[PDB]
Amino acid sequence: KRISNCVADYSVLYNSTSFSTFKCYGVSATKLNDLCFSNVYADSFVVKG
Amino acid sequence: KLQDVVNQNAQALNTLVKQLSSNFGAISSVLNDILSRLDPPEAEVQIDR
Ligand SMILES: *[C@@H]1O[C@H](CO)[C@@H](O)[C@H](O)[C@H]1NC(C)=O
Repeated sequence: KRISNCVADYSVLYNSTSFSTFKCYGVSATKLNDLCFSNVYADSFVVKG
Repeated sequence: KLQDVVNQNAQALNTLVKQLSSNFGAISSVLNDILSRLDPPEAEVQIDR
C-alpha cells in the first residue's frame, strides 16, 4: 500500500507495543522522525514465527 | 606542448574530483548520508571501504 502526503512520527509507531520481530535495514531506526520519505510502501500480511 | 602541460593537469584534477562521486561497494557515494542514514557500528563498515 502506498502512503503519501502526511507526517509520520517514528516514536509513536515504535513505542506502540513491543514488536516481536522489529528491524529496520537500510537505515538506523531512530532518526525516522527527522527524515523525509517519498512514496513509502507498507506490505501487510500474516506469517508464522 | 605548452598547452599540453595544462591539459594534462586538467585531466588529472578532473579525474581526481570526479571519482569521488562513486560508491566503492557502498550503498551511496556520499559520506554524510551514510553517517546520517546508519549508526556507527556498520556505518564504519561502509566508510572504511
Ligand atoms: C493501536 O494503536 C495504539 C496507538 O499507538 C498502539 O498503542 C497499539 O499498540 C496499536 N495496536 C496494535 C498495533 O495492534
